Amino acid sequence: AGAQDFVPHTADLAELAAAAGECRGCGLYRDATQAVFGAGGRSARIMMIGEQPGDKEDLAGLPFVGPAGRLLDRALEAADIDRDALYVTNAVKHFKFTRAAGGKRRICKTPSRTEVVACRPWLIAEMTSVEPDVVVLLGATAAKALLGNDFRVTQHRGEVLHVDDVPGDPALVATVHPSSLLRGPKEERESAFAGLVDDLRVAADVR
Ligand code: SF4
Repeated sequence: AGAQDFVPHTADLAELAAAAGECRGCGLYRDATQAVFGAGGRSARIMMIGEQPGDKEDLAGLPFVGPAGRLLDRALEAADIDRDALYVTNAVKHFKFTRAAGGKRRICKTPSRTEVVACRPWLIAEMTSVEPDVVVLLGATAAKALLGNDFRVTQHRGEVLHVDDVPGDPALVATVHPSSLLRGPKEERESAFAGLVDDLRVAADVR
């Protein structure tokens, strides 16, 4: 059942994170430095979920510490959301990567659907533990983990969604991943930043 047996029977986030350090639910634990669990407390009303820890996250032991995390910090501030009141995590908790000759960083490789399904028990334990009012899904992998493998982030922008098989029926808001707004023509990046702010504001408004 993937990571299921590695998940202990607790809602204590420090205990879950320690256990995630021992997970072998898929092959990704082998080459990753460490498991990167979510950060934040169980009082959090807003949960945010990216794809996976990237290069910086793999070594920091924390989510959203890179350029993508800093852009998200700028978006959250513009949306009047405090990052300390958020629970932030990723669909899979081990960095999947390769290197290219001459590169300046390790390159993220897309988790397969199998890896996403294997690791989802941790996501479920996190949601059980935090009981968020709203889940922001940042990018396609995270959105598909909860909304199904055919889901298209691009076709449901700014929509409050609810699926039946999700812990605590929280509202779900699927949006672009902060990494997508780092490059491109200035006017498209600025339009996209506004869209992300809008989606974050939709999520924060959820009753
Ligand atoms: S990615 Fe998830 S399921 Fe795979 S080894 Fe890491 S914690 Fe376990």
